Amino acid sequence: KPAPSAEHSYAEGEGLVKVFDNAPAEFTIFAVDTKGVARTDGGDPFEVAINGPDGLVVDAKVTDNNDGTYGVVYDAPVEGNYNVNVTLRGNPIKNMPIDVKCIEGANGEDSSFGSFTFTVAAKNKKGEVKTYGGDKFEVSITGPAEEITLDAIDNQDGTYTAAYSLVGNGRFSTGVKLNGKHIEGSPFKQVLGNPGKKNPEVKSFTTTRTAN
Amino acid sequence: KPAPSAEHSYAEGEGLVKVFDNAPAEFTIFAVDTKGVARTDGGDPFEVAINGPDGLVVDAKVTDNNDGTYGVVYDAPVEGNYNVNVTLRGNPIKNMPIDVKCIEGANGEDSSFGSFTFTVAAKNKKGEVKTYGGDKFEVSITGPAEEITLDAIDNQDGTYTAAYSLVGNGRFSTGVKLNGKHIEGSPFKQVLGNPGKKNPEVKSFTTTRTAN
Repeated sequence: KPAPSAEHSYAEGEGLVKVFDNAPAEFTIFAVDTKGVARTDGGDPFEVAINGPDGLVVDAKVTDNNDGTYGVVYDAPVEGNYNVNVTLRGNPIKNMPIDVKCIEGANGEDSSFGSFTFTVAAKNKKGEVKTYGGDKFEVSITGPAEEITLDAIDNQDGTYTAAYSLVGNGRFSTGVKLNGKHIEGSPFKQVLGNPGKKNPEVKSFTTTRTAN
Repeated sequence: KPAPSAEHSYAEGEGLVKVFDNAPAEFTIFAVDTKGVARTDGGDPFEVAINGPDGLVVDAKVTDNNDGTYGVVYDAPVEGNYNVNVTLRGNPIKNMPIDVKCIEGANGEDSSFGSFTFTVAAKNKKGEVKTYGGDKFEVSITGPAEEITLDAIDNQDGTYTAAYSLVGNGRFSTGVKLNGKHIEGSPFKQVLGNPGKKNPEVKSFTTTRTAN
């Protein structure tokens, strides 16, 4: 007997906040009654009109859960603004319509690692931190690098920086020394991709760079 | 018969260029005869006087090599200027005396890695590098950290950076996700120090950060 109310019904979900062009946008419609109490079951007529960039008309998929909740899923394939309007028998429900921003999404699986850094803090012979550079700083990356770039940098404030890029699959080990001695924790080992996928023709070799 | 000459004799070595306060300064005196020809044997009376900071008088250890060359080794324990003067009979040899700069040297073994970063370029569904951010970027570092700090940073230019500090002998696994999916190569193993000397009391735990 409790009938749905446009004024009280409302929608919530990420699909109404921020959307990406490469993944489905989802949100939920919560049917509420004239009185102001959540609806107990389904069958209420809610429609969803979504208009995207350059007159795109998006077809939202609405699923009646039979709880008084309606799950909405829709694709937004073109970066831009998407006006979403959930109506109940033609009347916009609470906080509708709503403009929803869609941005180019990152396809996670297509990203890879490559660039890395680390900083090193030098201490003097008494155990006090240094306040200037001038030490022989050596960084030597051993591994099956297809491609490798490495810079050993004296920052001139008692700290040193290694900045490097790696392309390849395998086990890498980076020896870091100050005036001929390994720092605590060195060598720092890192696995890039999967060792088993290493090109057979590419063996492990050392690349050494030094400051001062 | 060939006799050594102050005017032609000369010295060369890192101990005359840059000295560290925690490593012996070494150089060689090249006794050259009166005609301009290297001395063939030893026994010439070379004297080394080295004056350091705040009136310090340093004791050089001169070693006759018996081939016209004399190895000099001295300690310069306080940073500052060290005036070195190699003489032969009261006369300074060629290019003497010479002021030499002593700087505080890093004790590599008492130094450490201060921080680490890695950067990932996000790619859209077209396979091109994104030119802005907004993706959910999650970074988790799991292992027996004695100390750890971490941040997952959206650089707002299509790339994302994990920035962290780590103290602890161990194997660490780092999971990096962009919009809920591991990037190629994630999770990946890193090793700092030697996992075998892990204190059994230090439990392996996860630290997670998320941008957007």
